Amino acid sequence: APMSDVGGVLMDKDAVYIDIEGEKLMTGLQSVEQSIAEKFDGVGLQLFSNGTELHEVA
Amino acid sequence: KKAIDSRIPSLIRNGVQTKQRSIFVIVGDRARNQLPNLHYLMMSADLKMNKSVLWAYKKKLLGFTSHRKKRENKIKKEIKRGTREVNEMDPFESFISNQNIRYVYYKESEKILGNTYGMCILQDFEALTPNLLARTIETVEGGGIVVILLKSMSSLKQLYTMTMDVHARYRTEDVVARFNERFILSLGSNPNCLVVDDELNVLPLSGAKNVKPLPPKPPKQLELQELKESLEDVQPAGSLVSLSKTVNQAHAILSFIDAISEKTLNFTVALTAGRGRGKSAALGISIAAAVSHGYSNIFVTSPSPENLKTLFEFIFKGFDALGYQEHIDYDIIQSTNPDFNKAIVRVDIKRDHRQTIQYIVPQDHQVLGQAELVVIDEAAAIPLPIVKNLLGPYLVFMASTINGYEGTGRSLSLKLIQQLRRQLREISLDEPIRYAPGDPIEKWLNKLLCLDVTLIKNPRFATRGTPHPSQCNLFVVNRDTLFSYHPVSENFLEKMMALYVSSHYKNSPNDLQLMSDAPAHKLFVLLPPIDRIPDPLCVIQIALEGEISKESVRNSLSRGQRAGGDLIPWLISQQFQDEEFASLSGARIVRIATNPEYASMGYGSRAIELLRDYFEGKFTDYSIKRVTLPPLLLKLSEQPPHYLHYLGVSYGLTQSLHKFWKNNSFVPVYLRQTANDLTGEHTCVMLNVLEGRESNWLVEFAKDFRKRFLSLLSYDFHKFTAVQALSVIESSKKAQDLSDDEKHDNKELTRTHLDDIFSPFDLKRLDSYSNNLLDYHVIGDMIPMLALLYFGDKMGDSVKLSSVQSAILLAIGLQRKNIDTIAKELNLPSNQTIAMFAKIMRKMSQYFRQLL
RNA sequence: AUACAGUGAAACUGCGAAGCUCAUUAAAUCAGUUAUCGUUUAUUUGAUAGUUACAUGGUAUAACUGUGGUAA
RNA sequence: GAUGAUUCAUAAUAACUUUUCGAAUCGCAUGGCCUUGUGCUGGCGAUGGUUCAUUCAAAUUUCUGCCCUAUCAACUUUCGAUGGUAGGAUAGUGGCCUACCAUGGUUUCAACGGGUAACGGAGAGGGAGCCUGAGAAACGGCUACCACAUCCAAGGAAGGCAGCAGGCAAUUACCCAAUCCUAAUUCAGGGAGGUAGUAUAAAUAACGAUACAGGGCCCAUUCGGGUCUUGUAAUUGGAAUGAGUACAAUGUAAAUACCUUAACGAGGAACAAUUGGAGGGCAAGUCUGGUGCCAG
Repeated sequence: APMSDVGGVLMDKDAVYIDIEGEKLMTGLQSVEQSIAEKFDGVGLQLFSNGTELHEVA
Repeated sequence: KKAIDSRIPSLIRNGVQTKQRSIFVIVGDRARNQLPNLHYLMMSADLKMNKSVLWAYKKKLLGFTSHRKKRENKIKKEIKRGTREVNEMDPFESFISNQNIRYVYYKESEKILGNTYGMCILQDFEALTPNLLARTIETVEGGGIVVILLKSMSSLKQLYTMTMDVHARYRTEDVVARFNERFILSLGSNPNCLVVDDELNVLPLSGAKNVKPLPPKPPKQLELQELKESLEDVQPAGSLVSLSKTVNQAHAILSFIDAISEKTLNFTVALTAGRGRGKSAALGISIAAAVSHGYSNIFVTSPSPENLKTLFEFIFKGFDALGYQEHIDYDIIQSTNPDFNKAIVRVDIKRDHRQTIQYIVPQDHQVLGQAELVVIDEAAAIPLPIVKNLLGPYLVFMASTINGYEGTGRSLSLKLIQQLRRQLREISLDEPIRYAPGDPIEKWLNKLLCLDVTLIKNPRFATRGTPHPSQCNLFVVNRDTLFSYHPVSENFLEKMMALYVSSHYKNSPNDLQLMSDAPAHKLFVLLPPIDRIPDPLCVIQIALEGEISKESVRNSLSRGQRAGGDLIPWLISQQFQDEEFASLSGARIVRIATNPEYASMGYGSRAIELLRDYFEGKFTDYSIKRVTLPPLLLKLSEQPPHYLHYLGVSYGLTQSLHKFWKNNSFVPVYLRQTANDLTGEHTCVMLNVLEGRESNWLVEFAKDFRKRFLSLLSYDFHKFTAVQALSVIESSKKAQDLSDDEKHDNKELTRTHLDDIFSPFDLKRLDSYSNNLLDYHVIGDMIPMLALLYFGDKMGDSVKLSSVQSAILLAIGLQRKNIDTIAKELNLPSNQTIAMFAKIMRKMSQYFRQLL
């Protein structure tokens, strides 16, 4: 049944409507702002023990 | 009625429209309940998608059973008890009931390789291993969806620490699990990976953060429909080309048809492709084409007939396209051998003229003299000498997999091409047949597993010249840093696996796990002299095996599962039963990799030499924070070495490697009689003792091995050339030279001992042939004993021979070869070989007279 | 209730489990009767056995506890 | 001793037995004694046990018992047919079976065979074998086959539905109370069983008052003749009650139903039964034919 809700899923237009300490982590995870790739940009590695931090490969 | 965030549907529709895949990482105990809703969204997007679902699990299913009768009984009991209503099913139960779900254990992933599924589900994240990620992801259909259920509680903390900071890694109370901690961060990089909770809310760790719905709707299909339409009238090409799924796959068939039309029996056609690109479909169609063309004796060879089930299946489909009809036009013969599991061995075809397709084992190349066409499927898995024998005066079709199954290193394919440079025709299949080209997930899977990594020639070395060996310096690679994705690390990681894959014969996908999680393994790199990412020249993988690993093993038995094994201590223990060797701490060089272009320049030998110095002490916390990154490489002086008693190597015995280890002062201790099926090559363990530590036991092992090798040379090592056998003998004899002690020494033959082994009647025969009063066949009984004493050194200093003559005497005595056989191997005339031998025993006859 | 003692899941014992649809058969079905000194017989009823012991063993296990295989 | 009748009952002797049985069990009460030791001695039951009789049955078994029949005259020994002896099986007798022996047995007094309004005994997918029990060759179970057919990860597992009930479509819901049946039993159960579900007599009306009109009807092919309280397509008044709307009790395992029984319930009593037939008549209406104004 396309228009009718089958199981718990109902589809209208382009939007879909469905019926529905670890909890603290999930909410903390939900509230993250920076993307990993954006956090990825900031991080530098040391190639050697006393070498400079190299961020992006040339 | 809670609206999903618009990102989840848009990604699904975008993937279906673009025929691109998508990953979903569901975190939560109710993760299973979302899967029915996700699947409804796929079928709603497009009804043409495959409805079969792949379920993968380790041992147990999450709260349900795959048996239909067990559930309905449980349902019926629940209804009878009144716990559940008569007709009330939850969506999750309805999902499993109606759809086609295939339940597969992680161990048995070989079964799912062929089948096509619309959707793949991975139950357990902790048990994820690289082959299971390469294998299962490839079995989805384009526009399909992969779901990983991150339900384990400990993983959720691992997720949390990554999101709060990329630097610190959560670590529980010896397996460190970097690959799984490495598995998470790449999912963020992927544009088509979305991580979601059990309430269908988007976690921001995902790369798919800015996904937007694409407008409603490919060039490759246009180039394919036009090609098929143009060839419809041209049978048998039209019907067979119609079976083609991609532009490149059709071209491969056409090139095969051209080879079939040319009728030249000195022609070899090479197909190189990745797994899942449709090679076996291409070969099966062409075999139907040759069979329609008029070829009578068609041959097929592969490591096992079972792998050919796909190839035969597409032959029958090409047969169906060409009007071939079963039990009228052709007959199918299945194997009677239980090992082959009723695999198709022969197909007999009868219209026009009697034509036969038959399977032949790669070893049996003699029957191929009458062959008009041989198709070698998965030539990468067949030994190089055997495929050479399979290149006879007939049409050859060869298919080799690059990064598929175990396959082979890319350079090995290149070496084969260089040998072919017989006319050579090369065909490459790059377009996949299962999904849209350039899918992010395949690129994601390749970067994670580094399957597609390629070695690159660096101009910088050429401008500055090759570094002289003494200038280079070995550096310890910190594994924590290497598997962290800092973008310099990956390019450094890729360069290592680029050298890793190319050099040695066979490398499994699960290897990328092995050096990652296992503690005993350590990485060493022969970096160029420092003066940009440093580019490796030689990489060594060590495994610490001995008393050191016992503590880890005892911990391993405590949890209830034993991990890995100490191969050398077990190998040495079973053969000789020396308790002390197991106690001795030692290291095994799992693999030494050098650039094939820069081979023979001594980079590998020096790395072993500098490695030997480091563990000898001649050069005398970097762990990550456990819930800023330490240096990628660590100098030898900076980390103390562990106390070791020996350095061990295990490798397939070949002349080049044996000389390489022979020059590095290693001593052989064991050789496997049973040749490895994939290589046809005998595994050898060869050992070196460091200075300042006892060396007697190596000498005792070497002496036993020589008596081992001499006697066993007849059983299964007759195939080895006489020269190769001598090098094994001499390398062990170097071990005696290592020991300056005279406590153990050979004994000279006594007169009483001589009388027992040979009667006086024999000594008359020994004398007469020297006088030339006998035929050689009479003294045949004497030869094997004569070889044992000489290589056993019973005659001593008095009798000595040349390397060529030792090869001759070694072989008739112990390889057991006939003299004329020796003539070919040594490139000597048969008469000269006999004349040289007659001189050998004249010395020996003179020697026995002297003692008498 | 200082063996337990009320009730009591599970398990071991004891008793009992003995409408339909096809075909068709003349005193071989069946009905009446006689005999069983030629016979078996749960159960009901009544009779009926003077020919370590202040109590033997696991030569015993279920239910039960715990460890696993299997699509089942 | 018993019967009409016995080698029947019973008793004894000599042995035999994969020699049986002759309470190592449970509930309630704590009496009588004394030799104060918890010493001796004990009341009512349950569950067990040998044999006999009795009872519930069963298996063989005597004689009798309405169709037409010869256009059904021989049948039987046809892998026992008639009988004897010995054995095997059998709760047991017994050609029930087996070894030897004799050729017998029914029949024109109707053997044997045939037909029949002789509904006037079998199986549980099909044949074979086996297991329990006092009682079965079990609508139970097991094995081998012969086919059917289900599922599966294709390595195996399991079924008797090859059923039942329907159409050419609702068999369901409530109970062991009433009569009975089985059990460690008063108490628990029984789709045994019970309860419920889905051609016949009435009503649509009965009774008065007033007003206004002269016509109503019968018979007669014919012409006409015969006879008197009639019509309303008028107004009006007070009574009765049934279907329905339903408060109850009763009823019953409960419940439906039945019987009985408070209140309400009629003028268009619209609280509005049908069916068929025979005649009319009407237009600034329509069609057709003719000798105005006609005829169809």
